[PDB]
Amino acid sequence: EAEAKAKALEAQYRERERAETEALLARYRERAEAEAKAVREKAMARLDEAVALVLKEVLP
Amino acid sequence: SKLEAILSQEVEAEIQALLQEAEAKAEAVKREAEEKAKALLQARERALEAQYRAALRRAESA
Repeated sequence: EAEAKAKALEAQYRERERAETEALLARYRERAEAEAKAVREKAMARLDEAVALVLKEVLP
Repeated sequence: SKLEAILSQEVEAEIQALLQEAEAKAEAVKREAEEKAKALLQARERALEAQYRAALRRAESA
């Protein structure tokens, strides 16, 4: 019974570990793509303020 | 005879003392086996939950 409960709790918490680990990591992937898209889409409309500034400060 | 019955008493007394000593021994044996198995089971929740928590630590950091 000691070996059986050891093996059963092992398989139980490794199922738990596997499922919750992949459910966490895919959600972090989703939120990471959302954050990258959000900062790029905020920067695109924000652009062309920059290029005139850098071309003004490089040129005399 | 008297010592007929007394030697029968001696055999019964030695058997009864033998089985009382054996009762005390068997009770201590089931006590020590149960204590060892429950020390095992108390250590295994540490040895498994600590692994699970450290896994979630490094997964969250990653």
